[PDB]
Amino acid sequence: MFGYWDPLYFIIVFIIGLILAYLLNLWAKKSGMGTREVGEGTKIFISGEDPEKVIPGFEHLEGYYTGRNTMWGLVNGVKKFFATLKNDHTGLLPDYVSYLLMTTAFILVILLLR
Amino acid sequence: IVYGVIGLILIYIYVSVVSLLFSGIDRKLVARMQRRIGPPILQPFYDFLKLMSKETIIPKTANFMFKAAPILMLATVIALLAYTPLGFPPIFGTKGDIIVFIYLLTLADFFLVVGVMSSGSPYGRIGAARGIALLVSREPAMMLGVFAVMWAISKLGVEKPFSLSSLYEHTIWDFGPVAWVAGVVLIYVFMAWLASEIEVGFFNIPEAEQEIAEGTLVEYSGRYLGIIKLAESIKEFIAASLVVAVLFPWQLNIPGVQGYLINLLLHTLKVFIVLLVSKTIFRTITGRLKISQAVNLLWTRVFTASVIGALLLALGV
Amino acid sequence: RIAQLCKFIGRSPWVFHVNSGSCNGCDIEIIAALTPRYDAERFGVKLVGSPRHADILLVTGPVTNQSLERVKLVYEQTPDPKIVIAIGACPTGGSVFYESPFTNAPLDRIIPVDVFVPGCPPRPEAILHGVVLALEKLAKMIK
Amino acid sequence: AEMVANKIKERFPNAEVVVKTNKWGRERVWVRISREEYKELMKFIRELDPEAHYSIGIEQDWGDELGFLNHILLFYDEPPGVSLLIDVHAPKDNPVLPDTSDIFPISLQFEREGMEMVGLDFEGAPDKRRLFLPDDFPEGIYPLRTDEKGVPEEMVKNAGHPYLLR
Amino acid sequence: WVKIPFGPIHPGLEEPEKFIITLDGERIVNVDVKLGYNLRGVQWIGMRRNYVQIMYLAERMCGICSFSHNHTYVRAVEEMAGIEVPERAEYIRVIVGELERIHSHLLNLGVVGHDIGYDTVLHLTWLARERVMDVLEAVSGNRVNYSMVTIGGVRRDIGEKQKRLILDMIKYYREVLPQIEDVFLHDSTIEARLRDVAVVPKKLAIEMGAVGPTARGSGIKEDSRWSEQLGVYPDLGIKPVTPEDVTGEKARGDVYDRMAVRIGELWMSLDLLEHALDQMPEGKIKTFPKDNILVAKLKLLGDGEGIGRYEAPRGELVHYVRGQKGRDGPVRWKPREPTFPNLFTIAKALEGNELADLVVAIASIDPCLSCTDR
Amino acid sequence: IRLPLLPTVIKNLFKKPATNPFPKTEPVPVPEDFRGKLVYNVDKCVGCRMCVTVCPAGVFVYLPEIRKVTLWIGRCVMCKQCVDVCPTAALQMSDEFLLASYDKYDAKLIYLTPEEAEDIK
Ligand code: NFU
Ligand code: SF4
Ligand code: SF4
Ligand code: SF4
Repeated sequence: MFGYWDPLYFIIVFIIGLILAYLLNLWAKKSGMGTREVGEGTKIFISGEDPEKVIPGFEHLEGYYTGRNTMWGLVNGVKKFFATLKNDHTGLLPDYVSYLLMTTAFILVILLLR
Repeated sequence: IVYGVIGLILIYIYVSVVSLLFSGIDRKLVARMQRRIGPPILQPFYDFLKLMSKETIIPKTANFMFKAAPILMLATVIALLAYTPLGFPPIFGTKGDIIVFIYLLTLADFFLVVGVMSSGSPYGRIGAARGIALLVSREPAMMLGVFAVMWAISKLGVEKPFSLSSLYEHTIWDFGPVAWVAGVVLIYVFMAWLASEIEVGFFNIPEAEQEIAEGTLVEYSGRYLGIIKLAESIKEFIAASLVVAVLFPWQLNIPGVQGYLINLLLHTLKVFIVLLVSKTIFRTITGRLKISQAVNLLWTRVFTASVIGALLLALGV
Repeated sequence: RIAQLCKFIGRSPWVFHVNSGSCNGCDIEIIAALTPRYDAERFGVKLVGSPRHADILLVTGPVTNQSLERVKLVYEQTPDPKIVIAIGACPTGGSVFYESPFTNAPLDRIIPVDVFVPGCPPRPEAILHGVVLALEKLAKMIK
Repeated sequence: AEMVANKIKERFPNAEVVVKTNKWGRERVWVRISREEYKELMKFIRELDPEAHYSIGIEQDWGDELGFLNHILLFYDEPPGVSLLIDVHAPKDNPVLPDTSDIFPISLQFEREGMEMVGLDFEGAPDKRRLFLPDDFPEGIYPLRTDEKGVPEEMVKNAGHPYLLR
Repeated sequence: WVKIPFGPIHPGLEEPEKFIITLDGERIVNVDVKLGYNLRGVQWIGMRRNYVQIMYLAERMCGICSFSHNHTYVRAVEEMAGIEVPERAEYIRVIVGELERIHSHLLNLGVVGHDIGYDTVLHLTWLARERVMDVLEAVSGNRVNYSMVTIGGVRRDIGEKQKRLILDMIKYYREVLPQIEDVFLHDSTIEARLRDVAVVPKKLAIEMGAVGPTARGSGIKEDSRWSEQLGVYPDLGIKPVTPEDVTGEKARGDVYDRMAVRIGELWMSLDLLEHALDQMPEGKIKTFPKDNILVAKLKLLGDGEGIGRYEAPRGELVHYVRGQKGRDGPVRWKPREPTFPNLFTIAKALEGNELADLVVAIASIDPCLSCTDR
Repeated sequence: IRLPLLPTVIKNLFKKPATNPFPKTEPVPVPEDFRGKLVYNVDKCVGCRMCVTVCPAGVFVYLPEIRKVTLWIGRCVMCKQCVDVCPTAALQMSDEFLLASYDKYDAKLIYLTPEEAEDIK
């Protein structure tokens, strides 16, 4: 698509970028203090690992990567699409057999005419 | 090939000097607009050094991506500098090289969200699912405009089609009377994209507001914070350079080995004039909005105008 | 242990104030020391939103029993060189609340304070005077 | 106005109705009730006039004759206005008293403070959980109680003078 | 469901509390409130101090409304023991309180403009507050927590220089109030961020006893400066306020009507201070002077009940004082703050709206916690 | 679509900053009867114990065998009730307000030190 040797320059500029960006930490670790390891998250400092005065944390989140609604007229059609397709896959053996039988008949009927 | 390394080092040092200085002038103007002396001009060159000074803190629940995403963010910005129009045609510009630009301008924000979300406490988990909704919501609005203008400047003749070095040959402003309307509809959609990419104004959502003022970057503390505050300023310069490249490139001819730097200064001045409206005025004049209202605006009053502009400009050729 | 590249934090301090049971008299003076009449951003101060960033804590209020671990918890998370400035006449031993079963007074017996500013409440010029005095102590401490 | 004293008087005998005026032209009516008549009067105030808001939920301690008092206010459609005051008492031998959180739905919020400060366990209110007193704190150590269980004497910290340490 | 707290130590807030919320991803399915972080034990210290020392422990109970707690306590002690107050003392009281509620409303107007972005409205209203700040510093003492009311009367009179010094800030604010009138009506941000959030019906506004501008915003006309004739308030003109006069004729109290009410009260106060400044006599201010014989009288006054009510800048507060003879100070003292039912009322008006609606809903009614968890 | 602050901001940029530089200029001047650091004298002190009755925030501790009293002013709240009840007038209010310090127990914040207490005796 692009060039003939052009996907080989991309690696060159990417590696020289990583060399500069890692050299900067290699400099800045020397001048200045070191590190340490604390844990509370700096996140609502009242509690880190406690039990009960009122209810508290540890109600962890699942995979919810949607917090928005466009025109709020597409989510209903998407759910009505996924519902039928989700409960098509029953799991009974005559479904398997009937599917391959009607596929064979479909290809035969088309190939006879044209 | 080795003459493509000297440019990638020297232009990097140039842009890393200039961008922070533009940020300092911006904070001075915003301070004078509300009766204040404000900080001195080269104020970010002290904040950068004191953030490199301190002691970095790693939480006890942290992956190998907590210490390695603010390297890959700066790496895919430095590697993006080689494909951008600095006024002269870029160094590695071949027949493709628009989708490489869109891909690497998308990919830095995903590294930022993966670096924030790969930590412990769930302030980062809520401050990341708000990030990627706004990332998905603002990049069908620029793809239509840029693909329509790159297709339309290829009718009258060029040898490297769909490439950013082809955007200095012929512009929008010589297609006749109907293109003068697509010019202002396209000025609208590009100013809206430029305000929503660097995230200031209405769209100041995932930066200094996690339920009050916690932010997305509530956790990075030492060197890492200094590197992220540098990388976002370089990206601020890059996106506005794209906006002034598409809209009006009017450079001098001036042959010689020193017309390059004169055209470089003229492009830097046009970058300053385009930031001065958008970032400064639109930050001073309007507060935040929301997240559920920032999504239904980019699919209704920005993406619609891109379709109107692209269709009307298609009916000019 | 303080090594060398820290003269710059004397020209760019970032603050973060820790309320522990005040009556909101000095919190106005923290906020009103940044409005256009008593302006402070020209030194470089900048109200930050998390204790990972800041390097000057700005503790007010008498230490109320319920907020006693929180003050000892937010002291680790601020990184190195940092100071502590106690503002008012109730980190310095209570004012009218020295005789309660709930307020364990002066803030020195909890964490190592550096500069005290008396008054009830102090005028905002006294806070600027206090931060200048503490910052020149830490400039002395570098050399 | 000044006629509500007579209206509560002629309806409910064996109660202590009195009117007090003090020094700038303001009058307040005071009444002291037994138990069952207290619940019936809190029923009767809500039917005497459509919904009237009430201010405070004071409890206190007079010895082994614990009390409770309220400041219901009504007829505020005109700038004269009127405001009544009720109080009831209870023995320490049986610290119970009927709740009124069916008529005025905010009295639970003063009742929780009443439980946790000074004794006085009410009727089966829907919530008996405490508020603004810490959980890492002893049980029967009622702070505003006068002399029975004043908290200890020995957890009163002073943060004393510098002259007394030299 | 995810369980996250709100945090005692935040950015944005000036007081520590815990508002625990159960959030369904982005909505709110339940919110409850716990408090007790400012619990300094105010009744317990106040149980063993004498009468004079509680007059100063009462005004440091909160910072913004520091004149109201100093006012109603004196009203309660005078209603208990029985002490007359002259005319000049009452005129100075209604000058000082009505002058300080402007200070209480402008910083509220600035803080609500801070949580929706908008640093500009913050810096400009907090620049406009400084004339009232210099007036109060000139007449009394320090800027906040100023004390000038004793058991007898006031502690210093204004004279004639302060008349000149006060009659200029009125003229200064008459050129400022139309600008914040005109910005507030039509903005692209204010009407898109604080409209149609936390709607409060009149049934729950009456049955949970909401008091201040949270009450009369949705519509219930009542005011303790009006509903009881107090002081010199009836014969200088006093009315309640309604968002119908400021903003057309709407009545849907959500957040926007409350800001309309807080601007209408500034428009009332600029005239109620103006007319009351020339209608004063000369006389005495300090019923028994030279406050030495007052400390030789604490053994004698007592034996009664007492209750006092007044209009705070955020609602209507009330104190109760019971004392007994042969003693030094009181026997029982209890204050009630106006943001107790307003904090218990909004917890049901937050019936599943948003996540970023939370700060702009909570900071809408002045969550001055320092009087809540006393 | 509606941006009403814009003429205000454009007019506002072409004016003076309207601020007060503190480490170059005198600060904002105080009024006349301004509250400050309480100043104390020893020579006029009859020891009538009236100050300890009226002080809401205990800075005063009476001591017998010489009829004086000490104080620690770092806990004062500036409420004047010791000034207007003292008969002998050895307590005045000053105009100082710049009181930052390093230690709680300085020499400026305490009066009538115990060595001077034995020097009186
Ligand atoms: N307004 C007000 Fe306060 Ni800080 C409350 N609640 C005290 O009156
Ligand atoms: S230091 Fe004084 S003014 Fe400040 S909160 Fe405490 S009592 Fe109030
Ligand atoms: S100041 Fe007054 S009360 Fe105090 S010891 Fe001296 S004379 Fe006595
Ligand atoms: S102002 Fe007066 S009463 Fe208050 S601490 Fe100072 S000397 Fe004592």
